[PDB]
Amino acid sequence: IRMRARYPSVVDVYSVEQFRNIMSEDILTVAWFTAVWCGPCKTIERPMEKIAYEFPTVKFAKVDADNNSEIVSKCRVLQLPTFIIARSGKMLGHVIGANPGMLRQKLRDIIKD
Repeated sequence: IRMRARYPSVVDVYSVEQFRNIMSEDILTVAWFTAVWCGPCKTIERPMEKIAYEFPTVKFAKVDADNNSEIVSKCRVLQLPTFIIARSGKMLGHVIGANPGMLRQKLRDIIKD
């Protein structure tokens, strides 16, 4: 289930357990690793808001790297921003760096097929 009556936008991730529960759900999900004082991360904020609006069947889970360092380590995230795509606990792909167009293309192709 997802929350009803919600503007399509990120869910903020605050714990290792919450992250596991999120990524284990049967919902196509994108974990978005980011940090406040990161230049490339800031550039893609608005593009990401548009992606969340345009893909309302996808959940976008924002993981701040400075506050969730154990999630960063579990997922072997090496640079920011990074996107990891999953559904029902299964790894479906990743996009490295400030590449929202590649993320959009990857989501389109997962949904199509």
